[PDB]
Amino acid sequence: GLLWDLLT
Amino acid sequence: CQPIFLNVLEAIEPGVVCAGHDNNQPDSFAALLSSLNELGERQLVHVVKWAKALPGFRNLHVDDQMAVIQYSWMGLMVFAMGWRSFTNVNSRMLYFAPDLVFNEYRMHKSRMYSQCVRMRHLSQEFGWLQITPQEFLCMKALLLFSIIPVDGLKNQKFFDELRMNYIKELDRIIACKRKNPTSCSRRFYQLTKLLDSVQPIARELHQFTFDLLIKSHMVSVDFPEMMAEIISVQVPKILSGKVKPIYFHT
Ligand SMILES: C[C@]12CCC(=O)C[C@@H]1CC[C@@H]1[C@@H]2CC[C@]2(C)[C@@H](O)CC[C@@H]12
Repeated sequence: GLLWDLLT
Repeated sequence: CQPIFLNVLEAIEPGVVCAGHDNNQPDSFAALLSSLNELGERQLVHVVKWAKALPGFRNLHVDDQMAVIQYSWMGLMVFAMGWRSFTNVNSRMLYFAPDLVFNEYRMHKSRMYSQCVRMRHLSQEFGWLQITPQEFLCMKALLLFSIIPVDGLKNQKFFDELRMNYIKELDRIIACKRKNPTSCSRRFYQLTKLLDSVQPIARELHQFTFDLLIKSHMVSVDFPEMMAEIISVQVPKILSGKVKPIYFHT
């Protein structure tokens, strides 16, 4: 998700 | 001796975030909640950038880094909103953002008046307890590590260590100008009670947003991508009791 991308 | 930990928390504290709400239009449930949702999406971006810069956060398994953010965002954001409301308008209104300030009329129009008054009460506590900016920063950081799953995190041990260290830092902040162990104990009692008070509020909001997401299409409320994913996947784990807050008191 966009959150995962944001986190990584 | 420089306060390294506190220096870091102050340095990474997010700046002002606006909701993009049109305050020239008459208030409406759909517009108000759509703006709150957009503000949530915008703040989530800042919370992730902030969390990743917290001392020791990277020690957590990446899957756990994700989890803690997904479960604690509501509490984190409500706590910060309460602080803004206190500092900016002395709790007279809920300061969600410079362009999204809730007066009683908006609290009613939002259909979450009960939750709003509880958040206003939280805001008032910052003043009644004379919470310092530094106590606020440490407590907010601790809120990121205050809700975990029953099946445990990928590496529960690293999380437990990090949480313990943040509690330790809160102790240090309390003992700063306090040379009396009893005064420190009384302050710790006050702050842990305040921290605990955030959870029931966050739960009520979790329930409200979940219900709103389920019927969003018929009430014309828009949910941004990340918010919709988190509220449909992570929030229900909290509501179904699979993920629970860590309360200091019982
Ligand atoms: C976290 C936010 C937005 C950021 C903030 O300042 C606190 C506030 C608390 C109420 C939340 C809102 C985001 C959108 C939600 C979750 C709505 O769907 C219903 C409750 C709202």
